[PDB]
Amino acid sequence: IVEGSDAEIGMSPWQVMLFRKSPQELLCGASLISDRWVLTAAHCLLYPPWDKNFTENDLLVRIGKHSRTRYERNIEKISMLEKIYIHPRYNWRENLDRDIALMKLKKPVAFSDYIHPVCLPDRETAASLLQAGYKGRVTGWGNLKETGQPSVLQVVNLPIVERPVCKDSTRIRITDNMFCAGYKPDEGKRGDACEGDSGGPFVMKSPFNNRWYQMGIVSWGEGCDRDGKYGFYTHVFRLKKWIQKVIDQFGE
Amino acid sequence: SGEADCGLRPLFEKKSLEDKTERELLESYIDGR
Amino acid sequence: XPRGGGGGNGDXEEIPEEYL
Repeated sequence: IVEGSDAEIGMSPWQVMLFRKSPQELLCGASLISDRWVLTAAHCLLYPPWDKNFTENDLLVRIGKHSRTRYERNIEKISMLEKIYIHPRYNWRENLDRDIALMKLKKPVAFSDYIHPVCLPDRETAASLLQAGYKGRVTGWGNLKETGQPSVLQVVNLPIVERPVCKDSTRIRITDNMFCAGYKPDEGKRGDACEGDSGGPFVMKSPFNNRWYQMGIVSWGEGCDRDGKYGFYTHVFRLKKWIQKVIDQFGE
Repeated sequence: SGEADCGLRPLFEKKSLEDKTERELLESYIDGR
Repeated sequence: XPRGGGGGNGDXEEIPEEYL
């Protein structure tokens, strides 16, 4: 995260660390949607042009973390993945369309003050919150600068941006399964996600039920915090049905 | 949604404590709830 | 292009054998 602040303790209890078994290393962000299921971006597991194709084996999942680098001895919970599931139509070949993946844990995690699921939006929640100008919150242990690594989990709040503006800022083809966020050069307020923040949650607080919903997944972007450019996220609502589907065909 | 006691944080919502910037979000939604 | 990944420098604290 670029131009973010430190997260307070228990502020984003669904925040997950996608951790490599060896080299032991931060992979990406993810999010807890239940006691056995995790949501991340497919580009965290499979990205062939970079020879990236992680299996269940290769990874650990760490829940309830605050320190980026330390073993939080009786706070954090580490888990084994049972199986991994990628959108059958994830477009790694051209624009990260359908950048989403589910991970089912070997054993259900127990909730605590530091570990709690986020909600998945309903059709109605998406329509009232997903509006240009509305602010969302992104979190992660990612890059502080486009070109260190925070000690503690970082946070930033950014306004959703109009589709045209999104379209006009890149040469990459934007699909209805994506949305862009950030401030405008005019606005002069900054911040964005950065490498290492990928697969994390873009969350919103419903003003009607005062619950936190996950609207997006940190997907792609050109550099971090560049003026006139925005971050892009997978549109969670639009892929909800694939999600139900897989929960329904194999888990919980 | 995406659970049951989903999105109700133990150290905030559950205790009626607001985090340091959440008000920034709610005021963007043309002042929330 | 893609977040990609981040944090590779062993700068991390060893995790428990169990865990692993």
